[PDB]
Amino acid sequence: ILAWKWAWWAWRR
Repeated sequence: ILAWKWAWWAWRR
C-alpha cells in the first residue's frame, strides 16, 4: 500500500 502522494502530480498532467 505504498503510494498516494504520487498519483497527485500524475493528475496535473
